[PDB]
Amino acid sequence: MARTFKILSPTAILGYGFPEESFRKAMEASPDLIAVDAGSSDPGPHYLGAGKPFTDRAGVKRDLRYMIVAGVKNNIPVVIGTAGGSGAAPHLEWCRQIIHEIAQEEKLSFSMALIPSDVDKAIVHQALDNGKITALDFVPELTHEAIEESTYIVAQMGIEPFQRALAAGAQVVLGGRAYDPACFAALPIMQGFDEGLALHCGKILECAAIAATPGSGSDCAMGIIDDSGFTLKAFNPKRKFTETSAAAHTLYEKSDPYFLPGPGGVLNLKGCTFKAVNEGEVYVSGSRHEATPYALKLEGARRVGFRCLTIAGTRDPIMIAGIDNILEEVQTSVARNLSLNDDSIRMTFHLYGKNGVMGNHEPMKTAGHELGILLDVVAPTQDIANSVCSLVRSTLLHYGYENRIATAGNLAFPFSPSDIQSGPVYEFSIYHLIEASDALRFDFHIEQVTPEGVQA
Amino acid sequence: MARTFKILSPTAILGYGFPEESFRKAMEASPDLIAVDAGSSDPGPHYLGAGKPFTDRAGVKRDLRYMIVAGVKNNIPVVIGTAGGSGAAPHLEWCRQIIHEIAQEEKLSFSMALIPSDVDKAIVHQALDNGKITALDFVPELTHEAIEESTYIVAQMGIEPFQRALAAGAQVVLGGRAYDPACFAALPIMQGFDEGLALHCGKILECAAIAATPGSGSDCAMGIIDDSGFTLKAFNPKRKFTETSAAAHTLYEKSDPYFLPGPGGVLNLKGCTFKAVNEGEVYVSGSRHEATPYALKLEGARRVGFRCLTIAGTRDPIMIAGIDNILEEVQTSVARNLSLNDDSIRMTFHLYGKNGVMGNHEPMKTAGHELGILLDVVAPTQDIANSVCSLVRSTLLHYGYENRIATAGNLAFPFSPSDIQSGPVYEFSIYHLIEASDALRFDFHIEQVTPEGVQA
Amino acid sequence: MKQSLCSLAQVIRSKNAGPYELVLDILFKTREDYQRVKRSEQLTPQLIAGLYNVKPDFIHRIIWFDPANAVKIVMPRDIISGNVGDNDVYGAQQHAPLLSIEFDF
Amino acid sequence: MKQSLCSLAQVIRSKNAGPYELVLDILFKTREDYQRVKRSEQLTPQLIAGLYNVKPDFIHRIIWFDPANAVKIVMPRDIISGNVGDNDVYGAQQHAPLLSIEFDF
Ligand SMILES: Nc1ncnc2c1ncn2[C@@H]1O[C@H](COP(=O)(O)OP(=O)(O)O)[C@@H](O)[C@H]1O
Ligand SMILES: Nc1ncnc2c1ncn2[C@@H]1O[C@H](COP(=O)(O)OP(=O)(O)O)[C@@H](O)[C@H]1O
Ligand SMILES: [Cl-]
Ligand SMILES: [Mg+2]
Ligand SMILES: [Mg+2]
Ligand SMILES: [Mg+2]
Ligand SMILES: [Mg+2]
Repeated sequence: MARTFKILSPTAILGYGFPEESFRKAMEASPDLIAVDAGSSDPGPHYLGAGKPFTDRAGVKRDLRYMIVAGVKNNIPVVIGTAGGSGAAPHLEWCRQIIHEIAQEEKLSFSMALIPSDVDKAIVHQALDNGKITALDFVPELTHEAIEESTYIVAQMGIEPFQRALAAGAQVVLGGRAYDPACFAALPIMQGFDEGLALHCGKILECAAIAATPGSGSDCAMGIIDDSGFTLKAFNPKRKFTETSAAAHTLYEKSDPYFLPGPGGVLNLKGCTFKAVNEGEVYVSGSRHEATPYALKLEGARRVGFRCLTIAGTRDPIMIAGIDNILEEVQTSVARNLSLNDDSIRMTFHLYGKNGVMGNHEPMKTAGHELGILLDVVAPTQDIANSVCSLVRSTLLHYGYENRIATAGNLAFPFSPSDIQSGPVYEFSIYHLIEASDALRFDFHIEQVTPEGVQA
Repeated sequence: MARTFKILSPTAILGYGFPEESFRKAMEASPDLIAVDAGSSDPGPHYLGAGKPFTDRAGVKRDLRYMIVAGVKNNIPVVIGTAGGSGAAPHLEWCRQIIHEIAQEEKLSFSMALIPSDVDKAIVHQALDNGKITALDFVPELTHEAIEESTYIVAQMGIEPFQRALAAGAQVVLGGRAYDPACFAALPIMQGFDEGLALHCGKILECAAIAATPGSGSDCAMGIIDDSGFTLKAFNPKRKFTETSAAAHTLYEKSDPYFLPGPGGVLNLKGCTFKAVNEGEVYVSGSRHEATPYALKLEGARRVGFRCLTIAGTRDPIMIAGIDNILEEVQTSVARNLSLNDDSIRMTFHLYGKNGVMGNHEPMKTAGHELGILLDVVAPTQDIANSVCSLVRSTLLHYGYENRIATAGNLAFPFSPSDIQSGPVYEFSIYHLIEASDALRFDFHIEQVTPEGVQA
Repeated sequence: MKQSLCSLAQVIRSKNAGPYELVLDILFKTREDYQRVKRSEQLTPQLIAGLYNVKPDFIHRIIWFDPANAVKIVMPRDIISGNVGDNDVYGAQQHAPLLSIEFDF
Repeated sequence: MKQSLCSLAQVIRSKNAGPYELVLDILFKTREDYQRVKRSEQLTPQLIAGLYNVKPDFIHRIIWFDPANAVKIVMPRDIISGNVGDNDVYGAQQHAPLLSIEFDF
């Protein structure tokens, strides 16, 4: 547009925190927008499936207090994507209630737009039959049964819903599930700044200071968009933006750094340059955007059972050397004792210190002096998971392995009780593109937040 | 008058299981008593304090079905100590209901005695003031506050309550918290067999086949008391009793193998001998029992906070090498971000593959290629434990440690969700001797179990 | 002349690219070194597959991103993120096999 | 040459003796081996203390149980079983330092 547009990203995910001094210094730079990603699919399917946040309420409330007080005081819009960790209706309502409490504690009044991303199952069913669903790379073909057995289904919104809410005067925009760059890019684009540069800047800012070095998931970053590129900076003398740190975050979590797809188009980065500038800052230029037929990514998860787990160390070299066979013998013993004839009981062991992280892909085939043995059982009911986990635990504890000399017990439990009932287990069930339609439009609702609640 | 008394111990702890063939072969030996230990203090204070079992209901029911069917069918008494894992009122009731269900399903009728071990706080308060309480080795002095803040308080009964229930005709004796050898020794002693031999035999049998070799927490053992000693045998061709295995179980879990104290006396083992006999059996002799003024051991626990935990691996050698300082820096960051100000918020790390098992006593000072990082927070409320654990988790996930090259995240979580709320945490608060009195007498009551229940 | 990848790379890391894919990013300190590695043709699917105990065809793509002096390796995840039995829900600690790479220049 | 404890013992183990005490049991393969270890005066509180990173006076008792050719080492648990911060609630995997013992005989 003209001169610059300054975006402040306070933290990698809303709730992760940031140093107060970093945020203060960032505000002294006079941002035009305070924007933050509040959610992700990386933490796994439990959070969408169960309707729960992967972030902390107190943390989210703490971070939002800084952001909303600052935004309202200085007439700077506050824009949040994927409210509540996963951005379905319960996540959006959870974050909405936090913001109401901040307004009641700080005695603030402001307009807030809510943009839900939930998609009714009937829409997905119909789109599947009408040939409007496309699986992403390596995703199984969607079925009606998978749709029906999912819980919350959400669509990742792009810039346009945020823009409509902002154009209506919303001072805080609380979006449901959203394409991460869109939270940052929507406002500068509607003010005339370049779409390719704004979306690329949003991509690099999506995790705040993870794009700086040394990185932090809990520190502030700013992008300053001008008409030829954008400048990146942090607000902590311990951190800098470099050509490597900024380019690293262009690659972050993407399958092709040359072409970044999202709702409404693809970022083409073939012509990009990253150039160190000033002290500890980076200028990015050459990004461009290619419009595509508008489609949205759907996410969904389904419940698959219930989990009970235990954790315990072993320090005995004979047990450690023979551990793989010991665990096989323990499982056989338990199956016989409980007369287990269910193929739907799944016992999983992680042997930390040998192959707990990489499994069959671990290059080191020998453990050291100690193993942390994590056992989890997933079964169709919590009671069955508990029963199997308990019997594996007590059987392993006293199993008489060959050549054993430490004969009073085999396991060091850190906790009383030793077994932990972790509850329902979910798995991803939808990860598919859907062609955009009128039924999939994301519509905003603005409410007036006051120190005494929502006022009509 | 019988010249021998045969005791069948089916499993180390009621619920741990046993091979059906071992139990069948044991019954062919025509035991005079089926006795088993159902509980222990070793699993820690949660189970007594929260009123919960450390064994599995399905496992306990499976084990009891064999025992009660066999006892009722052969007119052999079945004696159980420390019912329900910890032997307080809820544990006794829990095991009682399991037995009622067995009687309904197996269409059995039999008399069952219930011997509660609960001790009212008022009795303990009064005994403290009257100088009747003695701390065991290394136990803190008891205070009125510690008594008042404990939950369930139990006393470990000796042989005498069991003997009174058996003399009254009870076919099944379900005792609360009890001295483990007393379960086994009560009946033979009242029948005239030597106290020392009977109690020593009970001690070796207290964990069934843990006293055999190779050991098992889940296999049967028999002791045969005669006029001059007692013989130990297993019922699995893969296991046997040896002089070492039987003597090892004399030492098991005791502070002085020469002198084993219990309610009413001390087993003096200076003159004991272990002799291999026949095939895979051991004959034990020389055990002596010396009476002492009668005192009972009290156990009690108190709630100290609430826990939330996470587990995740790291595979990066730079992170592993610097892990200790990393964790200190993460804690400092979280404390500043959440403005933490309570020394009762306790963050504990276990680094499996380095020192998770032994802590400061681990002789090896270098990790291998992988660590399992277990983090737990105990705090005055569950909400605080959850909030601190969450922020430690997300801060550690993205902490920019020195020389880091794996810059997209630091942790391999096995689960979604990553954090596991584990609930109230207890710590032992009573572990003290109390002088016997009329008020501490154990009462038994007999009920007539039928397939329809207990009438009235 | 043997030269380690570790001596040349500022970043060697893994992360998910969605629940179904694992990506490995290698970013070089200098364009000079990136180009030497790229033009050597030694960073092959066969090399990576052997390091990770997978078949060559399991490696989906190796992408040479010149503007960043970076190479990205793309593989499917053999356990979908969060599935029962997973070891690394975020895909964040799967880089270690790359640390052994040595080039011959 | 020196004789390792492992070469002489059938059982080397730890367990709680109640929530406040940790006991280490060593049962020897033969009476002759037990008597030569006892006679040697080499299995001392100073030796155990150094292996466990504790002060010698922390070792409470070393008991020579003749009927079973066994030695029991008794020390205070410095974390009561199940207390916040515990590493080993049952006290069952604390034996490893004993595995390095060699006797100069
Ligand atoms: N409309 C779309 N078309 C194609 N791919 C999409 C679309 N929306 C989302 N995606 C895919 O999903 C990813 C979402 O990434 P991002 O918004 O950064 O989510 P997260 O919160 O999980 O980090 C994109 O990188 C892309 O792979
Ligand atoms: N009346 C008592 N006098 C002295 N010590 C006792 C008394 N009752 C119990 N103890 C102590 O408590 C221990 C309990 O052991 P045991 O009955 O086998 O319990 P567990 O069920 O925990 O294995 C005894 O070995 C002894 O140290
Ligand atoms: Cl709470
Ligand atoms: Mg996101
Ligand atoms: Mg993202
Ligand atoms: Mg017991
Ligand atoms: Mg016992």
